[PDB]
Amino acid sequence: STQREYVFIPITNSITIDVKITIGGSDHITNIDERGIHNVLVITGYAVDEKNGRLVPTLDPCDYVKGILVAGTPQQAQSNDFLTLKLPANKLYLIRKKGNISDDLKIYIPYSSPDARNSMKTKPVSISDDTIVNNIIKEVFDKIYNITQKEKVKIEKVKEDIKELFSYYALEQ
Amino acid sequence: STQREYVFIPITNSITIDVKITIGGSDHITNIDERGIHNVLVITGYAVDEKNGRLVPTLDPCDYVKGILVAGTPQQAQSNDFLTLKLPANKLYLIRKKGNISDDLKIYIPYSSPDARNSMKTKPVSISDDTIVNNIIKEVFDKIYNITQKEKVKIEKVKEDIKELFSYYALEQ
Amino acid sequence: STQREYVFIPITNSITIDVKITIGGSDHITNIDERGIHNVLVITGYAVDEKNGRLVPTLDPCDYVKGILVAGTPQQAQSNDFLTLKLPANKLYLIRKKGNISDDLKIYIPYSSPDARNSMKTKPVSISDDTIVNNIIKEVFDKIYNITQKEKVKIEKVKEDIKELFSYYALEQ
Amino acid sequence: YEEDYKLALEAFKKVFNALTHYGAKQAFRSRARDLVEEIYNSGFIPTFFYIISKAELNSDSLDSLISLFSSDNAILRGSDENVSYSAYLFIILYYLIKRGIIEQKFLIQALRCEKTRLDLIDKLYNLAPIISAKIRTYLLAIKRLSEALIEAR
Amino acid sequence: LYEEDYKLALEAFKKVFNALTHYGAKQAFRSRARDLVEEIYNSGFIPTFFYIISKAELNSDSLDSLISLFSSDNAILRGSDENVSYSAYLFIILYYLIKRGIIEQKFLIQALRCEKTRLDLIDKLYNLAPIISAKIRTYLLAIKRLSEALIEAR
Amino acid sequence: PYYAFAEPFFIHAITHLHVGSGSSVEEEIDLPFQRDELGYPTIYASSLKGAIKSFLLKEFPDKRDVIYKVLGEDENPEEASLGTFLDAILFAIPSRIIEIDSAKPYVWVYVTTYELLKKVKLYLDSISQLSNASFSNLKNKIDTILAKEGKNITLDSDLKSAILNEDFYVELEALNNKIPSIINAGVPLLVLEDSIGREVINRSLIRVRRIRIDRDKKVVETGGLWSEEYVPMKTIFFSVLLGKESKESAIFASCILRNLRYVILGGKETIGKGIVELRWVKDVI
Amino acid sequence: PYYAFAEPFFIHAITHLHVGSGSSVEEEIDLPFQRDELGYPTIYASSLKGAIKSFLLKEFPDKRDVIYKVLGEDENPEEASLGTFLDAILFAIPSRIIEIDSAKPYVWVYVTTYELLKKVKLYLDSISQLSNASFSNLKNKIDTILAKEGKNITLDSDLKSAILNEDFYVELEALNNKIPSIINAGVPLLVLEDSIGREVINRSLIRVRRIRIDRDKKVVETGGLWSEEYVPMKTIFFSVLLGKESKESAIFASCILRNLRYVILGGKETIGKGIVELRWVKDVI
Amino acid sequence: PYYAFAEPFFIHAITHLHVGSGSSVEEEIDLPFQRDELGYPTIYASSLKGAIKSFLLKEFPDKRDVIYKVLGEDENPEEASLGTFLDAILFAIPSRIIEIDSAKPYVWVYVTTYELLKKVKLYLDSISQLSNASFSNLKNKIDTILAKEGKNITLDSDLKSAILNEDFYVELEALNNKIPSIINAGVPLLVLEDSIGREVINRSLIRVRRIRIDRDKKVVETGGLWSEEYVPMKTIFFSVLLGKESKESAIFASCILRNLRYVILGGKETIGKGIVELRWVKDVI
Repeated sequence: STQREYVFIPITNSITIDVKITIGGSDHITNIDERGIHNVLVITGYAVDEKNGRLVPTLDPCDYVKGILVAGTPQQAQSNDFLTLKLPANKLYLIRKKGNISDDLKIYIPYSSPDARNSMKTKPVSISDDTIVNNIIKEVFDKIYNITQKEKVKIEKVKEDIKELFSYYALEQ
Repeated sequence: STQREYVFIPITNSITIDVKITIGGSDHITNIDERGIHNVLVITGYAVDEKNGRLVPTLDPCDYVKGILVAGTPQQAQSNDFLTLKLPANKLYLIRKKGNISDDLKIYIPYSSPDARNSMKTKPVSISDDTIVNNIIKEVFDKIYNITQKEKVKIEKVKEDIKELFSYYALEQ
Repeated sequence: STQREYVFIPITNSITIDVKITIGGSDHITNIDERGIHNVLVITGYAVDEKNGRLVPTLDPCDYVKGILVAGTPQQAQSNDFLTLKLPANKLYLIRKKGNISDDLKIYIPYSSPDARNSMKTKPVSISDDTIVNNIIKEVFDKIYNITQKEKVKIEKVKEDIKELFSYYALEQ
Repeated sequence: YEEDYKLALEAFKKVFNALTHYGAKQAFRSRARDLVEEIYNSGFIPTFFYIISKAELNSDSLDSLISLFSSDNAILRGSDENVSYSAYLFIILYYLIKRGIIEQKFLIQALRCEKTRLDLIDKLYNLAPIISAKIRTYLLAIKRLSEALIEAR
Repeated sequence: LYEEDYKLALEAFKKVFNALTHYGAKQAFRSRARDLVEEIYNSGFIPTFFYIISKAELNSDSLDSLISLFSSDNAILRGSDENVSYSAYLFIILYYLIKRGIIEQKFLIQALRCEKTRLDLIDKLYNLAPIISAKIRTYLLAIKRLSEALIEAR
Repeated sequence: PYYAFAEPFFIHAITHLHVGSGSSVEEEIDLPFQRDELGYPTIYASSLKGAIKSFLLKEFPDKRDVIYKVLGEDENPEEASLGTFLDAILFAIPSRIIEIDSAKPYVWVYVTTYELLKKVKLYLDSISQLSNASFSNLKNKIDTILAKEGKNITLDSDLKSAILNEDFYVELEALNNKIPSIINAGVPLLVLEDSIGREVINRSLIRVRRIRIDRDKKVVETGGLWSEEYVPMKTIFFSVLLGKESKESAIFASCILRNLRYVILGGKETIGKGIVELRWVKDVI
Repeated sequence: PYYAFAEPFFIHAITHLHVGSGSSVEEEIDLPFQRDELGYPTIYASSLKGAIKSFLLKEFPDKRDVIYKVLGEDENPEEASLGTFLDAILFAIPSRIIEIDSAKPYVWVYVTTYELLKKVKLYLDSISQLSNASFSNLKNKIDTILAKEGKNITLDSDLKSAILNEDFYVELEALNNKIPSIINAGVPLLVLEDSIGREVINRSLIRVRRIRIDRDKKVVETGGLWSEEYVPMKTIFFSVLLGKESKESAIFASCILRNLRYVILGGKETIGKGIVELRWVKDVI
Repeated sequence: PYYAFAEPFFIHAITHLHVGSGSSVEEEIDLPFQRDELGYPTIYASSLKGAIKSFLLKEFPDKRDVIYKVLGEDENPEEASLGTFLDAILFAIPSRIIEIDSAKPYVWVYVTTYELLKKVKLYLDSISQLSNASFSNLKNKIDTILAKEGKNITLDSDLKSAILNEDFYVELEALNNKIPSIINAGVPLLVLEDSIGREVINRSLIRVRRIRIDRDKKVVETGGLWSEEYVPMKTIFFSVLLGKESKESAIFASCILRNLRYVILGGKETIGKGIVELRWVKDVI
């Protein structure tokens, strides 16, 4: 089918890659072109555990994590801490859409156990954090979208929209 | 990080000019933008001492001290009687806000240990003092902003409102 | 006040500068920069007499003397020739009008007497003969401003406007 | 806005007086209704050539028009056809003068002697799509003053 | 402010309603009251005024029957059904400029006779165009309502 | 004095307002706005305090006791309050304007009357004796305007003639020659006679009909028609917050009042009829 | 955090729309369009809500309880609704253009005024403060257009001269030639000065006379003629949808709002006068 | 789906068409044609519905109740109609041509522009969401054409040049490969830029002066000379007939809309104007 992986962008230390794969082919969903990000994915009903950044399934529809859909296999090393779904395009909850998709996908998201140890509690926390955006600009986007620092001088723009688009929910523990 | 500090405006000696320094560049917080004084900072829970003018940390929220923000560093003659602190923009108590602030401020405030020998008793102090309004505009409003005693200024506004806005609570001991 | 005089564009050589030093001030009537020549003056009812480029008054409205009226006084010599005319600048027929004139303009025009020797039968003289087309710029245009023949690649257009704008009549007798 | 309705009042006032005979009036009333719809259907340039040809502007009629720009007691000479078309031609030129579409000095020295009339018509042709956009409300105002102030035949 | 304009609308209408002998002229007036009031406030006053006079076909005994209607109550409007209706609405507009002192009654009555002065009337109304359009609104809107109510089909 | 300070503010309607009053007035409105003794829209002190107190308890849930001490402690505890709101007084209502070129052209203008400006002056005099931050820069402006009472006035604009709300022609006179305007919006402020102003103001009030539709046949129900009245966007109400001398009010006036920019007053919030803006006349002066 | 979610959206008309009269002021048109406080066309949120509500109660029959939560019950309300609509400000209207000269000729253009962009900035600023959202992308755009106020400007294209709606001549400055369009359109947007914009906009409105013919004579009925006012196709309004935390607001914002693209507003639906498209600002950026 | 059936169609003028917009101050033709929001001719859906409804009521005298449900009652309308018409967009107008730069001679040609097609894309995109019905065969022809915007193209021809309506020169670029004749006829279809198309289409309208002669003396009456404006025979308008499910919409779509071939629109019926042909998109491929 089409192995597209979902890497969320919170303010996290382990958030850098946790992946050993990239495009591989010649396809993508999220793009940056002289207007900002496009087709950002949003998974609702989940939260982030910043300790080992990963989606933890709650049942609260208010809990959501905005992240990008990068093309690539789920790093093909662990392959067990990743939830795998074969979904149509009309099932995606996309943000800032540009153009429709291949209508049948294969999503790989970093998924963790519900962890019934402690009661859940989530804090809405944005990613303004100028001390941390210049990190992910280097880490997540550039490694994937080198196109930023190659011919796409609009670097402040992709720096402008990160602080405005992605706003995840975290457990903060 | 940028360096600024806070010179208050009492009818009091020892604050002719304390900052010892001026902008260095051309970035400030407080202004005189042809319509009065803009972005006046106020610090509550702090009272002033006539003797060697500086702010003493009362615990009463009713007590306060009004002054202005100048970009620089302390006197560099004692350098310890100054509480330095890094704080964002929205955290500041500001009067007559005209513009936005850098969200990154390092402020030096004239400070002293409470000197608990005598009990504290603050009193409302207005600085009208028609003869005294002249001396400090001589001492700061021109030693910080040369253009006041130059081509453009409204005497019937600015040579009035220092007496009209700036007020504080003084120990009167 | 603003002294101005008339010098036009015939085939003749007596029109080389025909009038001594310009005003010395930065004011002129005619632009030369973007669309070639601008604000070319057109005087009706006069011919150039194929030599001694002065304007004998005819009566028919068909006779043109298209030229660049500029700031100056005639020859600093005998005033036996020039019109010495004052008008509020809303009473001189310009063509290719540009940035508007607003004041009264005292102007001098190379006027000859009717010269009632015989009949005056005007002969329309169009401009051609590329060798003089540059000579005209070489003897007139390059000096009136000196911002031409020195820094202009727009010399090409000044070669064309002469053979496109200025076209007049002459007695040739 | 209604500047062009005021402009159409000054113009019609000049025409209404320069047309002495009352049969010449009733002819201009015919021109005002027909020549506004012909600029709609046929366009400005075809209608202008039609106007300027039935006007029969030699030089005698050119002075009557050129003076009428300035004086308010000039009078159009000719018969009902010629004067009405010459009046409507002035109606049009009055608009292009009072709207900076043509330099009045140019338009007056063009109407005068021999050949700059061809220069005018050449210039008027290059401004054709601009003119036919701006004169619609003006000629339509002239058409209504004509039908109001001039009785039928 | 305009409390006496619903009164004025009743005397002006009752005049027009009676100088419209032919039934098809009343119906034609009812068509003018609806339509002409809605161009004055979309197209403007004088653009609609020009349209009114151009269709009114003045310069007749009609133009003098108007002068009589200002005072008399036995005057009649004769002409095309489309003419009497458009001219009866010109009365309505002029009847207001008189009774409200926007235009001097003596000027208007002699400008409706002297051919040379009519152009000065249209020239006067052009400068009073903003002032007039504001005041006649309540008056014309009332005329519109009276038409739809009183002018009925047989 | 136990009114140590007073903090006047302008209530600026970001959206239309509807503070309801039952069915107290006649005109044709079933759900009219809150009136005053002479017929202009006002916001009662109960509705203005309750709305700001219902707000600001969700906004600053940690400071609930600071607000309870100042604004009432709605629970069964009945310690006396420390803060009082005065009824919000209509200061200026927006009006459509057609001026006869008369100007740099405007499409809308602020309109006041002399009745409305007397009550504002009444509020302004009454607190000058305790406000040692004396706002005479504003109180004087109303005094000069009230001196020119008896004719239509334009404060800073130079129009001399205009058409307000498509129905009323007025001729305007400069104050004397010039004076700074109160509302810093680049909009003139007209002060009309009380007779003419009451018509121009009543024409800016929004009186709509509203409909309940039979969802199956898409037609209006029987008696599913009613009428309401809104106060337009950009309208300006002026009120004062009086505070007794205490330590909670020092926090309230410093920590809480600085952060009130937008609140929600009145009803019909589903229609988006309550977003209003407070402007705290201590910085706009 | 006063509002859980905040959803600004544009309202592009696919067909001419007509939201009914509503008001009480008598007017020349028989069935006029809903007016603003500045006189521009607008959509009262009471009409946005009722139309969008009944649309969702059809297209999402299974989520009929999430809609009753966010948009209020119908027959017997126990509780206030959670979602709010703001009145739809007119953002841009189409106007036919006779472009004097340029490389690319144009047949029509979007016309907006500075007064309208100020109302949008008022919505954006207040909604920004009353929520977690921050529409800095729009706000940075509109705050650059509002800096050039008092001067006709074309947003991106190069026109310098034009005749709008066959009657108004304007000369246009260029703003930056780098700032991107507000909406997705190759058609330029002219930000007219509010005075000339009011007249240019009144020309774009569609006044229409309609009749009811007697079936047995094929003539107009007795007094069966009336006038009617439509807003053109391609007209862009601007409103905001707001909501408070309820666990149904999160579902509303997730499914309901992310599957809303076409709705039928207003009346005269049997003649196709209601079809409209919603473009959420989350997407048009 | 919002609509049970969605039936787009084309309206082919068999004779000259005249749907009146009534006389108006700013027209200069006494009886003009119904115009668009950007100048082109159009048929208001109120004209379509009333003309078609009156036709059906006498052609199908037993299906009264089926027509009254879908098109609304006439005596006592206790509910809304279930069927909607959309304003007929001008699809293509017959233009006269001078076939230069070719030897295959045409006398006339169909001319359309890109803005006219964009309004047809909008009608198709919208109703493809408010109904399950898709029109990919039509939506993909139109979108293939719209890709070649900024250029005059001819679909089923090899022309390379033409002089349309005696005045307008066009340099046509044939389409990439071919399009199967959207409007099936041997005559080709040109898609022009709208700057040229505006003039070409306006020159293609038919404006006719008529008179009235006195009944006894054979002379024209006083002022009995007026002008009219027709749309040329063989013109094509695009519209849609939408319907909600009622068990009568099913019959309407299945029994009435397949026997609707020739109806009579507009006025001037005794001059043979207004005979027109409906060609449903569902069977036009």
